Amino acid sequence: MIQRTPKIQVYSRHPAENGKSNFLNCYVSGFHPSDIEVDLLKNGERIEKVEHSDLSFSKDWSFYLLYYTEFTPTEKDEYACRVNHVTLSQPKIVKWDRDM
Amino acid sequence: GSHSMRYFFTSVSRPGRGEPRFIAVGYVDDTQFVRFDSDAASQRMEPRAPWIEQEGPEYWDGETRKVKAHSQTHRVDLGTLRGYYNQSEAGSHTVQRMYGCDVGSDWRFLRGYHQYAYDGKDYIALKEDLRSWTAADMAAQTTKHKWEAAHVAEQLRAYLEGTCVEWLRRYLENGKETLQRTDAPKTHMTHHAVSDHEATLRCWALSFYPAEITLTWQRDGEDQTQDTELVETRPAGDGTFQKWAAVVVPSGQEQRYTCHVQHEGLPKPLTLRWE
Amino acid sequence: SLFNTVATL
Repeated sequence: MIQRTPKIQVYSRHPAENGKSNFLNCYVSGFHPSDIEVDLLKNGERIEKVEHSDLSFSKDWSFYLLYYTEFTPTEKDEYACRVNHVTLSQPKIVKWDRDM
Repeated sequence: GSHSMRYFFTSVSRPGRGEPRFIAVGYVDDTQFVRFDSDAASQRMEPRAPWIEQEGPEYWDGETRKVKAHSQTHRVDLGTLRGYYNQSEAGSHTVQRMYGCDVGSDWRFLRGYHQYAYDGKDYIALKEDLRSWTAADMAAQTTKHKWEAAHVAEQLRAYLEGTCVEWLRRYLENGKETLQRTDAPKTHMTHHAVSDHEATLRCWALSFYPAEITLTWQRDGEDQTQDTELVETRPAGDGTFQKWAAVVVPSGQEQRYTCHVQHEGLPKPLTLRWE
Repeated sequence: SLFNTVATL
């Protein structure tokens, strides 16, 4: 059966400003089936309090979800999203870049 | 302008792990306003926009009753489709359903939709005439027969042309602050040297609504489609959207390039340049 | 407001 790989974007709600409160986002989209594991990471470690949007889908039937958590960026803290899905042989890790 | 209301339903079988997972969501345009999750404690339809919180218990009890019925339908459907496709009891499968209505800038009915997918592909869909059915394959032709004999399309047509659009207009008025609004993109550009002889120009659109936007780069006025990195439009989390488009430019040629932004919230399309 | 759904596939 159909299996489509998630597109993954990791980004902040607001333009990042060090020491200013914000939300870290990981948007996954274009995937099928809907079972997906998404973690937000701080310095390589799983952030505990992460929420997500209600599962929905596009006209082509592929699913999308937004995972998000409060965060205050600093100069040195590194963030990433780690995604697993049936289409991925190993978890896919995308690093947060404040200009992407 | 034009508006739409859409409901989306997903059910996923969980053999050996209880009843199928069912999730329903409702949107007006690009704004979610209700949800139901089978696995949540409340077992009720729940508000997800502030303007719908004003509807009374009679609305919420009614939506809860109807959404449970949508859930039941999918539970039956999963078993039916498993049968039709001769599939085993072990595997997890997905049924999706979408329906809704469009109104034009006059707020009058424009178009209706009602569509089903099994395991990620079209199963059966109501045609645009709201009177006939498109069956994706041999199994769906059986459903089509059943539905034609039960006059299912007639009942859907009456909803899509009537109550769908009446409720859409009600929501537009009750959520006027949220729904009849546009948030124009806030734009900027960044420049980042990727080597001694190339630089990335990134053209940003932030905090816009609705999601529809066109972001393009030109070089000497010529479209740079095949040379532009364009990310999918993405939700900010606060009801607004973001997007960017980037070109790698030879260092020294920055002035040849223009970024063009088209969005309903703009008074005129924008042209941005790095100096 | 949701459709009053009745039919199954």
